[PDB]
Amino acid sequence: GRVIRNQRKGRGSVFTAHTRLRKAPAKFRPLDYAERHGYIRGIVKEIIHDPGRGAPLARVVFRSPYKYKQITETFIANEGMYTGQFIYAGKNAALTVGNILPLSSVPEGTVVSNVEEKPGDRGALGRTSGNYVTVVGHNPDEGKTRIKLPSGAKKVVPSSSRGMIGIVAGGGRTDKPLLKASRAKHKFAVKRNRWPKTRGVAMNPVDHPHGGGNHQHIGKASTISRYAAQGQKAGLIAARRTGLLRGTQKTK
Amino acid sequence: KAQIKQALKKLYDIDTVKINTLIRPDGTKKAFARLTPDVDALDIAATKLGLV
Amino acid sequence: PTRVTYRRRNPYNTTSNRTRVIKTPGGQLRVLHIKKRGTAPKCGDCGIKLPGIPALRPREYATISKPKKTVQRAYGGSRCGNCVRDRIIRAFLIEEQKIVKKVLKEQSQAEK
Amino acid sequence: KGTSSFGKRHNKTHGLCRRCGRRSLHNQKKVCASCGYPAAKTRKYNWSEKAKRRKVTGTGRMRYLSTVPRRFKNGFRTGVPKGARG
Amino acid sequence: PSHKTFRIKQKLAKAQKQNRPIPQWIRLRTGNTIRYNAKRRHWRKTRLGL
RNA sequence: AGAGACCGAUAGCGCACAAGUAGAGUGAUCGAAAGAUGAAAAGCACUUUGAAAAGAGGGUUAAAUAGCACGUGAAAUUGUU
RNA sequence: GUGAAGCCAGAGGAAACUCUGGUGGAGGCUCGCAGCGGUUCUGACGUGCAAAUCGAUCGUCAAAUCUGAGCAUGGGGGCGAA
RNA sequence: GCGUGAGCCCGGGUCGAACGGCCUCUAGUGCAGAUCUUGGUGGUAGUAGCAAAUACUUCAAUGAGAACUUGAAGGACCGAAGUGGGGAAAGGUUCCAUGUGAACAGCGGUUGGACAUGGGUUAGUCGAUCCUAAGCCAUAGGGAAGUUCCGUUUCAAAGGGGCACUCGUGCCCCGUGUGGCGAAAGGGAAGCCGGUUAAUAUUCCGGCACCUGGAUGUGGGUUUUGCGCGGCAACGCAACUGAACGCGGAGACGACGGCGGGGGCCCCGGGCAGAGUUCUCUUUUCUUCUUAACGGUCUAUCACCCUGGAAACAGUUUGUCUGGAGAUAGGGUUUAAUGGCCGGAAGAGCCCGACACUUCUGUCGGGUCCGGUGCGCUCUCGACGUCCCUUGAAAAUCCGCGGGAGGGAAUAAUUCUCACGCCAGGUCGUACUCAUAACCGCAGCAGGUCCCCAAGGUGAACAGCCUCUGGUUGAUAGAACAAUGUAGAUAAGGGAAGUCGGCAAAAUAGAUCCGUAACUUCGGGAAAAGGAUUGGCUCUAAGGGUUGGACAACCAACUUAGAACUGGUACGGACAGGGGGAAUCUGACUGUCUAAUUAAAACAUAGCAUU
RNA sequence: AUUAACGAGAUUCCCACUGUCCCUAUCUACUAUCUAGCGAAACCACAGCCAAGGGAACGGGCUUGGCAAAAUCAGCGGGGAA
RNA sequence: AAACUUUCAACAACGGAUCUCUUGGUUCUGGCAUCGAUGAAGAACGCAGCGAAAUGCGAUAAGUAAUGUGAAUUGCAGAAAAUCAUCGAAUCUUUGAACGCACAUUGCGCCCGCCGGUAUUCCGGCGGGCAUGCCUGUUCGAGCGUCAU
Ligand SMILES: [Mg+2]
Ligand SMILES: [Mg+2]
Ligand SMILES: [Mg+2]
Ligand SMILES: [Mg+2]
Ligand SMILES: [Mg+2]
Ligand SMILES: [Mg+2]
Ligand SMILES: [Mg+2]
Ligand SMILES: [Mg+2]
Ligand SMILES: [Mg+2]
Ligand SMILES: [Mg+2]
Ligand SMILES: [Mg+2]
Ligand SMILES: [Mg+2]
Ligand SMILES: [Mg+2]
Ligand SMILES: [Mg+2]
Ligand SMILES: [Mg+2]
Ligand SMILES: [Mg+2]
Ligand SMILES: [Mg+2]
Ligand SMILES: [Mg+2]
Ligand SMILES: [Mg+2]
Ligand SMILES: [Mg+2]
Ligand SMILES: [Mg+2]
Ligand SMILES: [Mg+2]
Ligand SMILES: [Mg+2]
Ligand SMILES: [Mg+2]
Ligand SMILES: [Mg+2]
Ligand SMILES: [Mg+2]
Ligand SMILES: [Mg+2]
Ligand SMILES: [Mg+2]
Ligand SMILES: [Mg+2]
Ligand SMILES: [Mg+2]
Ligand SMILES: [Mg+2]
Ligand SMILES: [Mg+2]
Ligand SMILES: [Mg+2]
Ligand SMILES: [Mg+2]
Ligand SMILES: [Mg+2]
Ligand SMILES: [Mg+2]
Ligand SMILES: [Mg+2]
Ligand SMILES: [Mg+2]
Ligand SMILES: [Mg+2]
Ligand SMILES: [Mg+2]
Ligand SMILES: [Mg+2]
Ligand SMILES: [Mg+2]
Ligand SMILES: [Mg+2]
Ligand SMILES: [Mg+2]
Ligand SMILES: [Mg+2]
Ligand SMILES: [Mg+2]
Ligand SMILES: [Mg+2]
Ligand SMILES: [Mg+2]
Ligand SMILES: [Mg+2]
Ligand SMILES: [Mg+2]
Ligand SMILES: [Mg+2]
Ligand SMILES: [Mg+2]
Ligand SMILES: [Mg+2]
Ligand SMILES: [Mg+2]
Ligand SMILES: [Mg+2]
Ligand SMILES: [Mg+2]
Ligand SMILES: [Mg+2]
Ligand SMILES: [Mg+2]
Ligand SMILES: [Mg+2]
Ligand SMILES: [Mg+2]
Ligand SMILES: [Mg+2]
Ligand SMILES: [Mg+2]
Ligand SMILES: [Mg+2]
Ligand SMILES: [Mg+2]
Ligand SMILES: [Mg+2]
Ligand SMILES: [Mg+2]
Ligand SMILES: [Mg+2]
Ligand SMILES: [Mg+2]
Ligand SMILES: [Mg+2]
Ligand SMILES: [Mg+2]
Ligand SMILES: [Mg+2]
Ligand SMILES: [Mg+2]
Ligand SMILES: [Mg+2]
Ligand SMILES: [Mg+2]
Ligand SMILES: [Mg+2]
Ligand SMILES: [Mg+2]
Ligand SMILES: [Mg+2]
Ligand SMILES: [Mg+2]
Ligand SMILES: [Mg+2]
Ligand SMILES: [Mg+2]
Ligand SMILES: [Mg+2]
Ligand SMILES: [Mg+2]
Ligand SMILES: [Mg+2]
Ligand SMILES: [Mg+2]
Ligand SMILES: [Mg+2]
Ligand SMILES: [Mg+2]
Ligand SMILES: [Mg+2]
Ligand SMILES: [Mg+2]
Ligand SMILES: [Mg+2]
Ligand SMILES: [Mg+2]
Ligand SMILES: [Mg+2]
Ligand SMILES: [Mg+2]
Ligand SMILES: [Mg+2]
Ligand SMILES: [Mg+2]
Ligand SMILES: [Mg+2]
Ligand SMILES: [Mg+2]
Ligand SMILES: [Mg+2]
Ligand SMILES: [Mg+2]
Ligand SMILES: [Mg+2]
Ligand SMILES: [Mg+2]
Ligand SMILES: [Mg+2]
Ligand SMILES: [Mg+2]
Ligand SMILES: [Mg+2]
Ligand SMILES: [Mg+2]
Ligand SMILES: [Mg+2]
Ligand SMILES: [Mg+2]
Ligand SMILES: [Mg+2]
Ligand SMILES: [Mg+2]
Ligand SMILES: [Mg+2]
Ligand SMILES: [Mg+2]
Ligand SMILES: [Mg+2]
Ligand SMILES: [Mg+2]
Ligand SMILES: [Mg+2]
Ligand SMILES: [Mg+2]
Ligand SMILES: [Mg+2]
Ligand SMILES: [Mg+2]
Ligand SMILES: [Mg+2]
Ligand SMILES: [Mg+2]
Ligand SMILES: [Mg+2]
Ligand SMILES: [Mg+2]
Ligand SMILES: [Mg+2]
Ligand SMILES: [Mg+2]
Ligand SMILES: [Mg+2]
Ligand SMILES: [Mg+2]
Ligand SMILES: [Mg+2]
Ligand SMILES: [Mg+2]
Repeated sequence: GRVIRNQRKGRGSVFTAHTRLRKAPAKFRPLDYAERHGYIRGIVKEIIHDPGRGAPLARVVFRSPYKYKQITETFIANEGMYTGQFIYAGKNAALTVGNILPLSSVPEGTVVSNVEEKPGDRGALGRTSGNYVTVVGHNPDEGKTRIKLPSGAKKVVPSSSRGMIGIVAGGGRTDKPLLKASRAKHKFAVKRNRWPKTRGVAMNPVDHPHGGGNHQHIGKASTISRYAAQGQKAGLIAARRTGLLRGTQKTK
Repeated sequence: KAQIKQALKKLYDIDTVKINTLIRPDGTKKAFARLTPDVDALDIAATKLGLV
Repeated sequence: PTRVTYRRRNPYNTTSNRTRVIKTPGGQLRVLHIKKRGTAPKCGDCGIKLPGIPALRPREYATISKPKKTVQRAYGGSRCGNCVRDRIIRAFLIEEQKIVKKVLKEQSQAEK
Repeated sequence: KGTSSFGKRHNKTHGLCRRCGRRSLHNQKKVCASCGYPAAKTRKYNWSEKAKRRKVTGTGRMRYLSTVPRRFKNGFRTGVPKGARG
Repeated sequence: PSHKTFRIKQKLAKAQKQNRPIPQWIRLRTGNTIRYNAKRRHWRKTRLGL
């Protein structure tokens, strides 16, 4: 048989993400002395649209504590942020929307965005439009913080991890139907070469495990073991259950 | 062009105002050297170049 | 109504092959290759066009005099004047507020 | 395909190689299909005896290598015949 | 094309110079066997590879 | 460098020759055909017919039915008688 | 060609929102030329003009439209609206 | 002649240098086949055929020879998405002149992209060169037995600025970076007109310019404890110091819609000069009447400034929108020439007219104008607007500013982006074709191959049809008109009875006015179904701008409506141009694929669901 | 399962329409045709009139009969198990 | 009876077999050990009085020096040896392991020196240089890695 499309995707080549129109990655400031001990003030210059990203980004200018230059950063814009707004990043920053604070100096029950998995990593969690991370609780003796992720998972991160107060802008982007093949094409044409998608059962046996046959049918259980070989993992990988979800799920 | 001008000056005491050059389809270079207005190209060709 | 041709080896309409039509003293219609239009410099604060400065290609500014390139006030170029006035008023007000805040803190928190 | 598609043939996969002179330098890869330029070693394979002998030593001028046997025969000597002008 | 590199122009020059019939006095030499230019090339017959 | 119970121009190396050449292929690569007048060019002066190519005379040679489509000159196939 | 929002005016009514003239210029809308494609004649041709062309008739034609150059993916590999 | 035979010997002819018998030895040793290999040659056979792209004809010259050479004349086609004029790729001399036997130009050939002999491509301004893009290759390192793979800033001690001596070498500051290749359509310093050759020209010649770099002058400006002046302001003026360090701008950006300005083209009127027609008519029909780069000067929407303070809200676009965050209004500033005038520049170009002449020399006269129009075509600019779960490069380079480091002779220079002036600008490409013959399809192949410019009429219209400029008249010819054909049509009466099947063909068709069902996702269906009108001529009305004094006069196109008359009862008169309806199966739709037998119900799609 | 709209998808019927047909006829151009010039290819054991018989059970050849007269042109599609 | 077809013969065509030849192959045997950063093999472009190719050569270009021989070369022309052999001295364009960085560009640089243009800085001409890995040495350095005053 052939190498299947899912296997080919990992080679790169035509499946590499598009990057020309992306200006800079969305990252916090590097964790420095000012952010560790007090706060630093930055000015929002513009709210820009980043192709391939649903959420808008905010360009924020800060002063260098050690040089005469000025530094422009690219944050994920939280909804409610505006051009000409002062934002504050640090331990002693006020608890207002757009401020970047360590989770230790944040009370329980507030939502943040671009939460660092570890301090200094400049943001990893809850960075997509309409998404946020909730600060469930604190453990000061352990120096840790329990948070709730957009997926519903519970995580524990060091209290020094930073986050931006508020909710990622971009609202309910997925609330309107795409309604058109062209609109799906435009959505993915700035992300990746993954659209359109041909069904495996419409292929031939040389091309996919779902293969051919005189009727379009999978012919064997579509749930595939977690430890199946590469080239076998087509369908529902390591599926605990299948079928329509007809009630609440114990797992979360 | 600079080498051609200097070579003409040294070899024939010829002063030029400009020199145009091309490379012919046979691979050799052809140079049109315009003399100064005070010197007559006909006399130069007759006396030094053997052209009539 | 004679028809014209490009006068250069570029045969494509590539935003750099801009041409206009002229009539020569020889009495025939011809093409003149023209450069891109000049662009007016913008304010660094509000982004509007700056009055009093010609719209040229970037290399062309190196051959005109300074008074034609700037206006005679603080931030002559690159700021629009309204922004300069806003800067002046804002700076004065922030320094005044800072002075009164420091005097108030010294008088009401260091009085003992 | 065929005649109609042959009309679109106005590009060049290969150009002239600086080392071997053949029109075998891939214009995009910048590698010669014949001599292996720009690799230091000349491309040569034992499964093509014909290709090996088309460019083995002796198929060219041998500007320097042809004079070695005479110099060896005379012992790589230096100097001039005892009694020579100069 | 009108746009040419120097190398291509030089090779075209060499081909043009080689495109000629053999001299007549060659055939009068003793032991001559050359009857005609066997490597003659025409722009309409055989394409030179650059 | 010397030899052969070897081959003798469809043979012998692909190549006895301006052969790894001419030519083909984008390319890697593929890759031919093609030797012999005569001892000596002595390679046909000159006349004539023809627009010319050529022909007919004439000449050279031991020989031109050895005339650069050249030693000999088979068969297939063809013309005349 | 059709004529989506938005806008102007006038009619009703009590309200609220009904109606009627206009304006406007949206749409993977539509007729149709070039381009792109290739349905039928199962036409021509079928030792062809052509190792896939020719004619008529057809599909689409403002956007999942057509196309150049540069560049990337190389054989059990690639690429595939399959 | 001998031998059963394979064969052997001899006679005659041709021919020109070696060869044979006998006994042994030796082998690449015996051909009708193998769709055998190479080469050569037949019948077929003077046969199939040389029939797409409308088309040739007369006279003359040339020549041995002319349908396919040339001149003139006529008749035609391409008909501005050209058979026109130029380019990109590709070709490489096919370009020009002269000559020409054979071969090639599937007929001929005096002709040729053929053959032969000689020529032809001129750049500081056009490109490459410079920059970076997707991307590729180094480096530090790390893998790999290795050819080499990753790596492109990454676990690297990776650089650039100034001062000082007779003399290069003495120091002092800054540092986070620290490669190359990659676009003849992206970015980008600068050249226009006229003329000229057989063949090049934005390259040559003449005139008139510009840019970059480097040098130092003259004038001008500013100052002398210092680095201009004016304007309320927007800002202006010929300059009018300014290190590091930093900030900003430009380069620099999508698609589409209507509107407005400008250039060019088209069209109309008058005049000038020439030409055509002129039985008759036509103050007629056609052509010419031009103005470059570079500059000076005056203007040109949007915006911005000043006064002032708006509801009885006002201003205002086709559309919108705007205003106590300051509108209308009045007055200014300013970005923006492909606008007017002037220099260039009439001296050019062009058009007429008249006098020289083997040539050498042409010479000399004149003239080269004024208006109008527009849903016109094309390019460009501007202000608005729409769409996006799509927001539509980078870098080199150039400029401004914040800052204030250094430096700056009351009788002398003056760290000047002002005027004038001086010097220089290397290298490679440049011919020609770009296609029914210059490229690729074995070829001079009805195929394929990326662009620019784009006339008149009809008409909604780069539809079809006809024409102008320009280009061709090139595709083997002559004669005849049998069958069968290919292509184009017409048929009485019937009207699908043909056939697997209405395949093929026919019928319908533009515009205006009426009228339009079931069903429906309320958007459609719909041009449903159907019906009427359409020419010519003579009139009438309406739809605008300007000025006077509610009318008059002047100016200007077209679009619509009404009436009479009239003929062939005809009029979208050619061309152009939907047949329609009642249902069933099926895929929702738009879209995509088996290049060269399958375009579909297959694939994709949005939506839904699962992991 | 249904389904408006859409379809060079498959199917049945109706109106219109017509040479699809009854049942064919006629016209035009270009061929074919004849000429000048030029000029292939496929194919080919040898060849080329039949009837029957036998035969490898369908002969051009064999057996027995019929018969049987140069050299040819345009068509033609029975045979050559072309 | 001609023509046509066929058969036979002579001559003439077509074609290149046969015979004879061979400055070529093929095989065996013997001797020898000599490429290259002092730039190889290979490639490109040029060089002759009249050459396209082959052969030879490299702007000193169908070759220069030197030695030996001893009168040619030759198709023509020309001149006062030779397209001779040998070969120890030289030249040796652009390249190429290819080396300033590149190269699909006859592209873009830096250093030293000289000669001109007013010139340490810019321009032009000329000459010589500028790759990488590693070894030895030299010199200048870094590190509280470390030793004494
Ligand atoms: Mg596999
Ligand atoms: Mg799918
Ligand atoms: Mg399938
Ligand atoms: Mg499988
Ligand atoms: Mg399985
Ligand atoms: Mg299924
Ligand atoms: Mg089953
Ligand atoms: Mg040049
Ligand atoms: Mg293509
Ligand atoms: Mg290298
Ligand atoms: Mg060689
Ligand atoms: Mg042989
Ligand atoms: Mg032979
Ligand atoms: Mg051979
Ligand atoms: Mg080839
Ligand atoms: Mg012979
Ligand atoms: Mg005789
Ligand atoms: Mg004889
Ligand atoms: Mg003889
Ligand atoms: Mg003979
Ligand atoms: Mg015979
Ligand atoms: Mg559509
Ligand atoms: Mg098409
Ligand atoms: Mg057919
Ligand atoms: Mg046929
Ligand atoms: Mg077709
Ligand atoms: Mg028809
Ligand atoms: Mg003999
Ligand atoms: Mg044998
Ligand atoms: Mg035989
Ligand atoms: Mg046999
Ligand atoms: Mg054969
Ligand atoms: Mg034959
Ligand atoms: Mg015939
Ligand atoms: Mg035919
Ligand atoms: Mg004919
Ligand atoms: Mg024709
Ligand atoms: Mg005559
Ligand atoms: Mg003709
Ligand atoms: Mg026509
Ligand atoms: Mg016409
Ligand atoms: Mg056009
Ligand atoms: Mg032309
Ligand atoms: Mg053209
Ligand atoms: Mg190219
Ligand atoms: Mg010509
Ligand atoms: Mg001639
Ligand atoms: Mg012919
Ligand atoms: Mg002939
Ligand atoms: Mg001729
Ligand atoms: Mg003649
Ligand atoms: Mg020629
Ligand atoms: Mg330029
Ligand atoms: Mg350059
Ligand atoms: Mg660079
Ligand atoms: Mg690498
Ligand atoms: Mg390593
Ligand atoms: Mg570059
Ligand atoms: Mg460009
Ligand atoms: Mg000039
Ligand atoms: Mg000039
Ligand atoms: Mg200057
Ligand atoms: Mg002064
Ligand atoms: Mg761009
Ligand atoms: Mg004008
Ligand atoms: Mg018009
Ligand atoms: Mg007029
Ligand atoms: Mg003017
Ligand atoms: Mg106002
Ligand atoms: Mg003037
Ligand atoms: Mg005058
Ligand atoms: Mg256009
Ligand atoms: Mg216009
Ligand atoms: Mg040209
Ligand atoms: Mg060709
Ligand atoms: Mg074509
Ligand atoms: Mg028209
Ligand atoms: Mg009209
Ligand atoms: Mg038209
Ligand atoms: Mg033409
Ligand atoms: Mg023909
Ligand atoms: Mg018919
Ligand atoms: Mg009838
Ligand atoms: Mg009837
Ligand atoms: Mg009926
Ligand atoms: Mg029936
Ligand atoms: Mg029936
Ligand atoms: Mg039909
Ligand atoms: Mg019809
Ligand atoms: Mg409706
Ligand atoms: Mg219906
Ligand atoms: Mg109707
Ligand atoms: Mg009427
Ligand atoms: Mg009608
Ligand atoms: Mg239609
Ligand atoms: Mg469908
Ligand atoms: Mg596709
Ligand atoms: Mg197919
Ligand atoms: Mg297939
Ligand atoms: Mg098909
Ligand atoms: Mg339906
Ligand atoms: Mg026939
Ligand atoms: Mg004939
Ligand atoms: Mg026979
Ligand atoms: Mg029988
Ligand atoms: Mg029987
Ligand atoms: Mg029988
Ligand atoms: Mg038989
Ligand atoms: Mg019998
Ligand atoms: Mg008979
Ligand atoms: Mg037949
Ligand atoms: Mg038959
Ligand atoms: Mg047979
Ligand atoms: Mg007999
Ligand atoms: Mg013969
Ligand atoms: Mg022999
Ligand atoms: Mg060398
Ligand atoms: Mg070096
Ligand atoms: Mg070195
Ligand atoms: Mg380049
Ligand atoms: Mg330099
Ligand atoms: Mg000097
Ligand atoms: Mg120098
Ligand atoms: Mg040098
Ligand atoms: Mg040292
Ligand atoms: Mg130390």
